Amino acid sequence: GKLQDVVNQNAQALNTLVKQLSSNFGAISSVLNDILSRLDPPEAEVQID
Amino acid sequence: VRQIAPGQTGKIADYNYKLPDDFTGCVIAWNSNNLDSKGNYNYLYRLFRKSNLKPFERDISTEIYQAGSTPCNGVEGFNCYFPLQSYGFQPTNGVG
Amino acid sequence: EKGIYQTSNFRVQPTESIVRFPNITNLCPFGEVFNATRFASVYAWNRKRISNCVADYSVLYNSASFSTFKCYGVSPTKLNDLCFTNVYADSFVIRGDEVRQIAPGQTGKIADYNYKLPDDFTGCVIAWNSNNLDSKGNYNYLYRL
Amino acid sequence: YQPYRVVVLSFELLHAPATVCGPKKSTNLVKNKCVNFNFNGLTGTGVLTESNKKFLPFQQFGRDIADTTDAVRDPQTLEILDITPCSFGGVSVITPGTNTSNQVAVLYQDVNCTEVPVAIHADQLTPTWRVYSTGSNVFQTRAGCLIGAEHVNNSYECDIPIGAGICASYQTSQSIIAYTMSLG
Amino acid sequence: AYTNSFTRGVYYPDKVFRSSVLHSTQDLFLPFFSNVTWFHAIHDNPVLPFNDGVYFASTEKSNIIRGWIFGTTLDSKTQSLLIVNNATNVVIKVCEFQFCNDPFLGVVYSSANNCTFEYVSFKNLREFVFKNIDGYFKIYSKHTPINLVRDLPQGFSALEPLVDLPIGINITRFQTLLALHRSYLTPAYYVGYLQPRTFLLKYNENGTITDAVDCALDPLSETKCTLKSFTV
Ligand SMILES: *[C@@H]1O[C@H](CO)[C@@H](O)[C@H](O)[C@H]1NC(C)=O
Ligand SMILES: *[C@@H]1O[C@H](CO)[C@@H](O)[C@H](O)[C@H]1NC(C)=O
Ligand SMILES: *[C@@H]1O[C@H](CO)[C@@H](O)[C@H](O)[C@H]1NC(C)=O
Ligand SMILES: *[C@@H]1O[C@H](CO)[C@@H](O)[C@H](O)[C@H]1NC(C)=O
Ligand SMILES: *[C@@H]1O[C@H](CO)[C@@H](O)[C@H](O)[C@H]1NC(C)=O
Ligand SMILES: *[C@@H]1O[C@H](CO)[C@@H](O)[C@H](O)[C@H]1NC(C)=O
Repeated sequence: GKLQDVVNQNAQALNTLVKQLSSNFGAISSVLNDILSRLDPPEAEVQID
Repeated sequence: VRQIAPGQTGKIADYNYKLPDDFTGCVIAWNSNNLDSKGNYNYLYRLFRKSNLKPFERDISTEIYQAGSTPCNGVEGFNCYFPLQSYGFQPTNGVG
Repeated sequence: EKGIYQTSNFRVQPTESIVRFPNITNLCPFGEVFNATRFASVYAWNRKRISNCVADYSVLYNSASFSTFKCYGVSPTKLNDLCFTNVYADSFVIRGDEVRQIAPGQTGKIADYNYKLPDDFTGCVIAWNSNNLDSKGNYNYLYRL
Repeated sequence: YQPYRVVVLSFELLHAPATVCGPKKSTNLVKNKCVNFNFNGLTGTGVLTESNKKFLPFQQFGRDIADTTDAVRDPQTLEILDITPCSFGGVSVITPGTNTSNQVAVLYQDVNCTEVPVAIHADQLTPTWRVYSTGSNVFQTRAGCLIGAEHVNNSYECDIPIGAGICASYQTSQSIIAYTMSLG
Repeated sequence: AYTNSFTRGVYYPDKVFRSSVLHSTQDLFLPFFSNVTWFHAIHDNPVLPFNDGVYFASTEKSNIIRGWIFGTTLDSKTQSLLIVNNATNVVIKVCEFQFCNDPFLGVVYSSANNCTFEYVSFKNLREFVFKNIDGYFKIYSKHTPINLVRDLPQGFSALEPLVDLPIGINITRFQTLLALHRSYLTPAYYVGYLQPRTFLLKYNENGTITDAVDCALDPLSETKCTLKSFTV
């Protein structure tokens, strides 16, 4: 069980990192092309930031 | 006057005067219905262009616009356009 | 010094830019409206329900029967992007020299009975030129001055 | 005295559900190569491949445990394609140290050595870089594709580690070699 | 005039295929072991509300239920909605119907003008999830056999997305339409309502919702929701 916990802790941390790409953090979308297909880069710049 | 700004659209901003998005300067404007009106038919502007301007580029070319798919030459006929039309300025008109 | 050093990254670049979409298959009744055999006046109106209708605008422009096109809200090149709700069309009859008198804020001949309009109604114009069917008893139309 | 007639097109928008507009015409689909793709609005970059997955006729695309799109249905031929990423990796340079020599070898992590002169843009590079993209010194490790080193059958101690049992060193003209390491 | 559901009434919340995946969703669902009304027409069609969704289920013998009238005011002033099946096809027409006080079908009734658009497509149990969000109108359904006496069963089957509609009206109330032999004009079916919940759906090999857990049913189901697993 001590060897299994190192495998489980490392695999859980990598799943949290990939699922964090579906957050928008306050922007209008989490998809980077949908900001670049409905805004112009004066204030599409402030949503990518 | 709202088209003289960084990153604006409209036929003054797409086809006549394109400010860059990283601009450093000032834009100054004032109403001149004292002198510029009476109409006047030498204050022109462009309506048609095959691709948008880059920042700080002007263009003088009276090429007739390929707006019909079949070509025309020299003479404005069907779907042929002279790109420069004028402003109809008259002091009875409302502001705007 | 001696070692191994991770310096760059590499990446295979794309070659094509393919586009897939459903079959353009919901065609619209464009045939019994302006290729018909009976037209209207300003006295008579038809309010038509143009909906569940996704068909093209190019033959409305790129044909050899419609004369004049000048249009502010859109360029004819991209008819594909903008998609409209509540599409309305009504037919009329107007004499010859009243071409340029329907415009944003227009004060010509026909501004008071052909309903003068600002640019709240954005859209282009389509100008079919009849030369045989209108020629010679067809005085059925109505107008008020 | 012409029966003239023009019709103005309709009023304002962002107003109701299904609309009235033009066609969305399609390009032919191409497989096994890295492409940009648009399937009904879902945009990406990857390699398409016919899949051994079959799903329910109202489902359009597939997702996995971390919500990555990994399958798609073509909206004309109702076929199920796979999506894999285009090839990426690191570029590592093996040097014996500048105060000893100036010859290097390059490892390309997680590629075959036939996919290398398109992974890097070798025709768009300096001619001094095209030495390290093809040739006779080509070795396929589990660490990737090593290029610029001579694969010998001796076994020595590890000097510069590469991975999965393979090391490299500066040995006797002189060259850079690649060997399985000896345990003792 | 009241029974419970057990696990009845879960549907596919999107068009995404998944396999060997437990997935967590936050949509409008019918809560597990809730209170659903019971209307039997044996000797009963009132003007029930449409709050933010309606579950419907109605088992039959000889095809008596026809369809549903939706709308807001029911006065032939606001836009109304309608569905009628004929054993020929389906008709969904969005007119401004002149309404009566018993809109059955005869062994018929249509006062439709100023319309908008139109579309043409015991051993029974027939489920229906209606919904009107963001100006759309969605319908989910499934028909399935039974082996019981009269009650809603305790099996598991998930409902498919039948047809989405571009309606764009405001909707408040609804009413069903079923027929009877004699025409009585005066001048059997369950109803449950949907709430916002959080569910944990289990997808099998070929990709079908096989099990679900209501994450606010009881404290043991909150542990399954936190661990994202069916065994603790
Ligand atoms: C779309 O049209 C093509 C014709 O090339 C046909 O093969 C395909 O089955 C159609 N898809 C439909 C109707 O969904
Ligand atoms: C490299 O070697 C040279 C002589 O071989 C020596 O003068 C120089 O200092 C060395 N470089 C460093 C960084 O020590
Ligand atoms: C390298 O090429 C061989 C061909 O013999 C192929 O079988 C193998 O899958 C390739 N390895 C890769 C692409 O990693
Ligand atoms: C190692 O042995 C293999 C066996 O096939 C041989 O082909 C290869 O050339 C040898 N390499 C060296 C440099 O000894
Ligand atoms: C549901 O039905 C039961 C029947 O035993 C009844 O006692 C109860 O009051 C009803 N309502 C709720 C909220 O449980
Ligand atoms: C899923 O599909 C496979 C092959 O189509 C079949 O063998 C299996 O019985 C199906 N059902 C399951 C896994 O419940």
